[PDB]
Amino acid sequence: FGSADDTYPYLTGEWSTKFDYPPMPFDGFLFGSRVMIAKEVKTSPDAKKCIAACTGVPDDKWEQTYKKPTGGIVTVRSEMGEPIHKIATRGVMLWKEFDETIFNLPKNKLVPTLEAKRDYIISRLNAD
Amino acid sequence: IFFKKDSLWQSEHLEAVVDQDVQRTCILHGPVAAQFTKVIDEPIKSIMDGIHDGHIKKLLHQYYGDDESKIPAVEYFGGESPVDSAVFKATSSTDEESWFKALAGSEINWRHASF
Ligand SMILES: Cc1cc2nc3c(=O)[nH]c(=O)nc-3n(C[C@H](O)[C@H](O)[C@H](O)COP(=O)(O)O)c2cc1C
Repeated sequence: FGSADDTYPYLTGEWSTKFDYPPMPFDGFLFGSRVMIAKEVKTSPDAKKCIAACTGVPDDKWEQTYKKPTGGIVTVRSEMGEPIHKIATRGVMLWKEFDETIFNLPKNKLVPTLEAKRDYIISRLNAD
Repeated sequence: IFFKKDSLWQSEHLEAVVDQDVQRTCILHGPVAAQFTKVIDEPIKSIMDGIHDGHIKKLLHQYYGDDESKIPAVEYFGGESPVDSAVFKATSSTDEESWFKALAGSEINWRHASF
């Protein structure tokens, strides 16, 4: 959610109608992303600029975050392996690549794969 | 652990990132709410008010015939949990909840809140 407008049908209870269900009204709404640009969040200048310029995507196509960048946003896994929704910056996409290549591997294949990529790994750190 | 450790704080301090390159940085955001996020550096009071205010118009139109006179009113708003002259003598057995509702009054005012 981001505006009063898209949020309204969930207040009327009219949203649930698209699915042939009785009107199903809600009591309130929370806005997480929508506020990240506000004059008073500590989000850095260049970062607010980055956030805006992300084209969104309808609920129609959010599933694609799992694979490609989708509206400028990918999922990426934390150190613990739980999914995280991040802006698809260069660093984040490296993090995603390592997520798929290096961190992916069994703890047995770790140290060998690192050494065979040491030059590459060390380079991509320094760049992105 | 060296890679992913403590990696949320750069979004807010790019002066300490390699060369202030946001493109190196973890920023969190939703794919669907991203489309509604456009107006940079807009005061938070505005964003929130923008939503409430907009809900208020749509609501007025639909169920109030755009007449603000039709909106019922009350002294102060809130304090509701999701669930002319008299004398109350009190005993051991008097229900506390019932008792206060009496002294509270039905009209929402200073005496209602006082009890
Ligand atoms: C940058 C960022 C940091 C967040 N930190 C927390 C947190 O510390 N605890 C929590 O229960 N939810 C946290 N959330 C989840 C939001 O509070 C909320 O559930 C979600 O952002 C709403 O989705 P939306 O941004 O698409 O409106 C965070 C979301 C974002 C984008």
